[PDB]
Amino acid sequence: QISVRGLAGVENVTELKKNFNRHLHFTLVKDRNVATPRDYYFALAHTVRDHLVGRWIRTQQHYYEKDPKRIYYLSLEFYMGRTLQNTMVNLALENACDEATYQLGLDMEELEEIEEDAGLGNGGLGRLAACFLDSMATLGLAAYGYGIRYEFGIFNQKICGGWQMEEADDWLRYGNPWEKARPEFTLPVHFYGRVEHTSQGAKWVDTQVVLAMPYDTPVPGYRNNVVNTMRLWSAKAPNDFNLGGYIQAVLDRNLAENISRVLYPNDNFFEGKELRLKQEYFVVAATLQDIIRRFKSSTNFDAFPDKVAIQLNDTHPSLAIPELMRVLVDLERLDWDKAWEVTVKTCAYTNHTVLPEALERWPVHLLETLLPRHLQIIYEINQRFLNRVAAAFPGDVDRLRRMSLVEEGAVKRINMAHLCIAGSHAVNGVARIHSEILKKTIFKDFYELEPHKFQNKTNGITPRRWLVLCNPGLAEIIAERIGEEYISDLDQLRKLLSYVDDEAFIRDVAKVKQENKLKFAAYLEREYKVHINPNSLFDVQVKRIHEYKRQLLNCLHVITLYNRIKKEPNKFVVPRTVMIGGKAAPGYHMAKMIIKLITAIGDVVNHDPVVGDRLRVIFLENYRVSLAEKVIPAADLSEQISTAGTEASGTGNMKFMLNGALTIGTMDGANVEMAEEAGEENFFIFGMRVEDVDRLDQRGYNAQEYYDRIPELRQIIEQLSSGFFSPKQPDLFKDIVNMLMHHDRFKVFADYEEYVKCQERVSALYKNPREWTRMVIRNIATSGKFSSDRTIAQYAREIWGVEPSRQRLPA
Amino acid sequence: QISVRGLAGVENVTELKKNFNRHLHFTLVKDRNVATPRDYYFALAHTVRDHLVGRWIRTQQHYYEKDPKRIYYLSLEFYMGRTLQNTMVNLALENACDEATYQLGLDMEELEEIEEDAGLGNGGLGRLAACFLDSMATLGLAAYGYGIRYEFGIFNQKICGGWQMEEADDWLRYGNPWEKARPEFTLPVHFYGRVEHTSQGAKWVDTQVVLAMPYDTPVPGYRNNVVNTMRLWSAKAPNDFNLGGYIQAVLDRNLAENISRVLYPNDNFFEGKELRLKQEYFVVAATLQDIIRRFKSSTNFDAFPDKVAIQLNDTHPSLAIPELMRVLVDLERLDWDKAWEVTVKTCAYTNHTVLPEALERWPVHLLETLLPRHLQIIYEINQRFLNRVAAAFPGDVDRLRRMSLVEEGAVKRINMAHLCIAGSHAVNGVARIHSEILKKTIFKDFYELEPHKFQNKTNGITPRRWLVLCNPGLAEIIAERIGEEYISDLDQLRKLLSYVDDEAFIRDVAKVKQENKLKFAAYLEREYKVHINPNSLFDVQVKRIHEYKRQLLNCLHVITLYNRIKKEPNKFVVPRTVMIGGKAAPGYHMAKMIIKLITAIGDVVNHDPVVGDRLRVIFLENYRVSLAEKVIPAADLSEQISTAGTEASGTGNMKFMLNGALTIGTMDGANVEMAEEAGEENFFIFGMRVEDVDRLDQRGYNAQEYYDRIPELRQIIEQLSSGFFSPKQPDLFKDIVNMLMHHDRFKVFADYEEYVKCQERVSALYKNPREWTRMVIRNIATSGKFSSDRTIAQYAREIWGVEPSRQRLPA
Ligand SMILES: Cc1ccc(/C=N/NC(=S)N[C@@H]2O[C@H](CO)[C@@H](O)[C@H](O)[C@H]2O)cc1
Ligand SMILES: Cc1ccc(/C=N/NC(=S)N[C@@H]2O[C@H](CO)[C@@H](O)[C@H](O)[C@H]2O)cc1
Ligand SMILES: Cc1ccc(/C=N/NC(=S)N[C@@H]2O[C@H](CO)[C@@H](O)[C@H](O)[C@H]2O)cc1
Ligand SMILES: Cc1ccc(/C=N/NC(=S)N[C@@H]2O[C@H](CO)[C@@H](O)[C@H](O)[C@H]2O)cc1
Repeated sequence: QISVRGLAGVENVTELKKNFNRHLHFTLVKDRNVATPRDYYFALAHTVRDHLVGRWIRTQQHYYEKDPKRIYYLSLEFYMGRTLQNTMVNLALENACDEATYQLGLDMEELEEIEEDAGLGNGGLGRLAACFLDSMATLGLAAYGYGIRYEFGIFNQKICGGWQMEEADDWLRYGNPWEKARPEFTLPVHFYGRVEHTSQGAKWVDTQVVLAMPYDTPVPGYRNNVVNTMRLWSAKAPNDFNLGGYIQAVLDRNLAENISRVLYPNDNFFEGKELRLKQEYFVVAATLQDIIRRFKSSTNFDAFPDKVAIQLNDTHPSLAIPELMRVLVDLERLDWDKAWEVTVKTCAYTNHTVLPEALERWPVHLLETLLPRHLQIIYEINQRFLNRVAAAFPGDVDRLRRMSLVEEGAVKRINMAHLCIAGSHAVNGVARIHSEILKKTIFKDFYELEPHKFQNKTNGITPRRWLVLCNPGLAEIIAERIGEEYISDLDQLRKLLSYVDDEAFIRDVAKVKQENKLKFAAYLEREYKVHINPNSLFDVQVKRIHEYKRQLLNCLHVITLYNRIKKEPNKFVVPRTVMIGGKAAPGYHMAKMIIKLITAIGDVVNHDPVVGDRLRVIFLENYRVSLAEKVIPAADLSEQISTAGTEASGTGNMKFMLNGALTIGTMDGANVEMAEEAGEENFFIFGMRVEDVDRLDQRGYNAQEYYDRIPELRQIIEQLSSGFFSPKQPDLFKDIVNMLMHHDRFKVFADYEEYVKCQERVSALYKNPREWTRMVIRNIATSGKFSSDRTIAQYAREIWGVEPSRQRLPA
Repeated sequence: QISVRGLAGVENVTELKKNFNRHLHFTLVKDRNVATPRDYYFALAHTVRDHLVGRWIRTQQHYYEKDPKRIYYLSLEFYMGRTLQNTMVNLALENACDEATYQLGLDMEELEEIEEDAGLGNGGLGRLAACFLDSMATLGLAAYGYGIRYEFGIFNQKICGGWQMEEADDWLRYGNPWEKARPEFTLPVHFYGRVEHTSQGAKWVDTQVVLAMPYDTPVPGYRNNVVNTMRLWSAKAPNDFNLGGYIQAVLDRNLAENISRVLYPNDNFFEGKELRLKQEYFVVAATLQDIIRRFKSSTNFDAFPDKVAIQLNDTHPSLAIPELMRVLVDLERLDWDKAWEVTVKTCAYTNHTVLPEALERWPVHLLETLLPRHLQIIYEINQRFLNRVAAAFPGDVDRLRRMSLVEEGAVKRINMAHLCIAGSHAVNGVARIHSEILKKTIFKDFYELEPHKFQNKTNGITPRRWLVLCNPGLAEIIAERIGEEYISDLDQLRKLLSYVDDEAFIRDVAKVKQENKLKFAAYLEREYKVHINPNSLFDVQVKRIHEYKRQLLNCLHVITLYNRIKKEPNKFVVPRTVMIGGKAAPGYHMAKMIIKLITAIGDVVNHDPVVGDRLRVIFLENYRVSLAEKVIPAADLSEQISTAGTEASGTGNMKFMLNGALTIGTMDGANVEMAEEAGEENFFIFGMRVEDVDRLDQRGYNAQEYYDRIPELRQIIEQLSSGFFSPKQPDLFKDIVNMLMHHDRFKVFADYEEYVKCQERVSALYKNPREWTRMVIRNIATSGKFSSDRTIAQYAREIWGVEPSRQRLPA
């Protein structure tokens, strides 16, 4: 149908159809009379995956022959979403499969909806890993993602009576067509035990052994025939494990296999839970053995850093540092200083937050029991590091206690971030302002000691998933004017600037959005039975529920608009559909209250006859990658409204910019760079800058001051307190009111006036469709910087020491 | 190479080779440079299984079109063993695959050794189910095996320091190429809850739900293009299950899934363990819903028994009876009497033992908690049944308490065997003598009430696995003389009687055995590092370790031969290799001692220089179906020496007879029929008959009497007591001696003299190879009756009311 989706040649269509029927018969053991829709999806998935195998085998063979430096991306999260369409896109098979399935009498889009998301991540950090893998494959890097194959990914969110309910994401139930178990590469991982010191150095003995079994998933590059590997470890009990008593022993195998059972969803508050530590060590131990095995299959560890880069995705795999030391020192018998040199040059650390409650600080007593040798190595790293600090800053005793990897206190803890900085040759934040905040505040001491380690690598998103796949209409009208090269060279979108006054292009951009909004309005009626006005402004905030992300500020605005309507019902207002979506971490009480507030607001607003269809508030249930692919192209306004200094980068922001939504946001995270690229005139910037927040903290934030001086804010609070939004439970929202009035870390009230005013300027612009669209064009045209291809090229050159290559491997 | 293994046509070999390379590439994601031996096995398994699919789909389609009466074989055990060779045999693909793999540079036999046994059974009852499935497919019956897909089958046995060690049989670790998950047929199974009585009858409410997910495994008939289904249920938690607390809730899903985790290996002693009851109900509930679903997809349950037979393989699925009643009464609203009529006519029960400690007698309090509605139905069945007994035998109050399904006592129990008899139109034992023992003793009261219910169906073994597959040499020399028809018509083996004096045939039979013995002697050196004389008599006893099976009696004989040698070292004795193998139930202390005794005897005997290679005692580790396929063809003497009245049938006995071993045995179980078929002159029968045992029990068995009157027996006991076989632990075997002397239920000493004497007659015959072989020929020629095809044809005609058919389905 559309050009960017590839050729539907006669020979290819015929072959796809025959292979589809082959798989239906031989793989699914079905014929057309008994086939379920799920069978059809699997026949298609198997048909498509067949095209990956030659490329996958030869990509890996290529790396063995050429022996390039290998990139190991260690993450506990890979938020992959669905794989079928992505694979077709990157293989140029989409139109062909569409045709082939059409001739077979099937709707491919309906088949695509059957695939479960690989929801092996929580939010931004997990999706970043996924975008990165895609960019690394597209840029021809010898890169491997390493993580855990969770049996249960992020929970499915259900909303019952306005409340979030979690249910197990049993994503593997029907089997995953995209993975290949690799049992011959099964590796033992050790836990507990004790350290014996001999003449021949330390020995870690009496350990419990869990097996790590790898599963390989293909990561296809964009039309370059490169297929990289994502290797996820699953926990398996050894067969002599725990071996009435016989039965129990077999049942207790579950204990060892619990390690890979479930993704921790608490992206808000670090919990020192032992199972989480086991998961962190599990992925690190298995991965490092696999890395070293591959390194040897080419004595001399001097060349290790020339052949290996390990990227630590936050501190979650920080145990890579003492684990590498452990292997190098205890098993390979390198001296400490040489092992350390190798380690530092091998590892790099990416920080993804400044919220102190999110920092990993593992209780010493836990490491003592679980990983006794690692604790010893950590103490040793700390001593030698603190000797360096003492020498560089003689007499600065407070610097010593601030920089220590060991924090003294009630429970002694290890600061994993301090471990990562000490053990890495590079440390980067994920947006310019965030990287600066690291240098100036939380890692200031470390920056003063080793300024050369600190870098910025502004986040990006893959334009394959986040444009071509989810927004083919927009990709097509762009390709019509500038060709297809921009898909793997997003900077080329700048060429669209000379179309800002092009009437046809303005008409096309606005029509694509309208079509996207219509399709999403339909999706909402079909799957959720809710009726929205597609001519309204689509005002969307989708992201995990956090106080810092200030879904609450959006709530206050919603209520203001509602109250203004109720005050002057016969005044014209630009109609809005306000959509808020996102999961709350199950133990985050405030976030669950916020969700309930949102639904409670919807309950009042969506049923007020006076409101009509001028204002609708919808909570988007079960926000996840596949839902983002639908809602983002349909959005007009992107809410990026975190308190300045709190969102390290954001990536949702970039997805919206790429897909033709205007952004209302604070100068926070990557918003700053987005506004700089587009020009501030084409952005709706409001609120305190970082400096204003700091000034406020010095004086002391008094929420009452705002409540006393803003009558519209007072009314809202009074309505919240008195039970206007919870008639049967008048005090339901007292926690929220209390927090807002007395202990708001994120200064919701401080930005309220400016936000509302800025929101009026949004409504004003939307009244003028032509000028709205010209501003949109100016955003899309400048979103090039935010391609993860750019981010990855920067990592490759500035951190990993490898050159990207856009060259095809032979097909 | 050999004719019975099929044609190796040019077109087939070429196609097998190309499909093998296709699977290696596309399915295993490998090329020849990186392929492991396990990859080669899987490529072959996938290549072969491709040939099953058309036949499987059309067999099932056929049943839907023709709508024949369906046979449901309910078992908690299906001891399938390996599937690859069996499939090739039944599809006539063996020579072709052998050729194809040979040209690819692979040894197919080496590939076959990689396949794990499906060890979903303990011993005879589980193997019976497997042979039966094979015969039902071969006889063109619309038959389904239903059971549980255990994650862990029978434990792998390791022998450490002469002691049995169990390890988990993780048979699914690499994936099972022979199964197809059928998630669309997932069914809920209910546990716990309570019964509400309404106006509209009883209601079972507030239950916990476990999901039952079916996996289908093909059961190919012998060259008739029929492929039946074995459907095994796996336990899955529902997604709202149990839904810090979030993490635990996800982890607790294991509790529900524990149901299908592991096969209970306690074939010796009924344990009223709740998990076992859950497994029994699980397979019954899921199966019955599946049966009823299939019945409806053709209101009128009158025709249910015309369309459905359910065979209960022992009492383990006895809950089928009250479950059928429950569905019919509570869910379909049939009146009791009509539901009962339907139930009785639908169900038949096969008893597999008379050992009272093996009978299922479930504590009432367990049924109360787990299955409250079923208990109520059982009480109701009992009342109406006992009303029938009272009416037929007025005043016989003791009959009433003996026949009750409820046993009063300390804990009230339900006698599941009594439930099965009451709820079934037919009850059968598994050998003529066993069926008679049921009528005369343990079910006498029931036989007097309903004599028409009691039948015999003498056990059988499939000649496909147990001749063609494991003994191709013997199958071939037989086919050379009489053609190939006997493979699915084993009675034709009688034709071999006219070859008893045929010199060429005598030479061939003896040569096949010699080749088999050589191959097995090699197998023992290669995989276990033990060196045996292939010219010795192969004296084998392989079967689960039980006191009743009297491995101990064999032990006494072994020691007698050893002592006689030591007494007169320079006298000629026919050399023997004595092989004993079998697993002990992990909690069966005596059985574990017996294994230790056997190894301890081996330790002494195998290292006595005076003995030489005249006597060797070897414990065959990890006896299982795939090992039986090796050892049985190599055996000369089959030890079938259970105390008369204790082995219901035996089937190992039939395997040995078919494969050219002579049998030393008691008149017990099917031995009686084997001796009758072959003629007693061609059998080594010894020991007490059933009547002699009964006489002994009346007087009282005094083991001392034998110890006092048999000096050779005294010496053995003294040696056992004094530490001759355990020098470092002199009292190690005091339990055995004590049991033998004071509490031997199985009268080991009573048969000792006759056994030893009979064993001399065996040695005498073996001295004359020509006459040994002529007797062997006379056994093989009369083993026809013991084909499970005969057994199944009897079930079909006399119990299920269906005609077998040897006709091909179109290919
Ligand atoms: C891209 C690509 C290409 C080929 C393959 C081949 N895959 N080949 C096998 S046999 N895949 C297996 O299939 C099962 C699916 O039910 C999984 O449960 C199992 O984990 C997986 O290893 C996998 C991925
Ligand atoms: C269990 C657990 C513990 C901690 C976490 C942390 N999760 N941390 C995230 S999702 N960090 C996010 O990373 C993105 C990518 O750089 C940024 O754009 C975004 O600003 C930042 O908040 C998640 C789960
Ligand atoms: C005889 C026959 C013919 C075709 C098939 C087709 N089978 N097709 C699939 S996708 N089989 C799956 O394969 C996985 C193996 O790794 C299993 O883990 C899984 O349980 C099984 O359902 C199965 C049996
Ligand atoms: C957990 C558990 C509980 C009970 C059992 C019972 N297992 N019961 C067996 S294996 N019964 C056997 O059945 C064969 C087939 O008819 C007969 O030839 C044989 O004589 C008989 O002993 C097995 C496991």
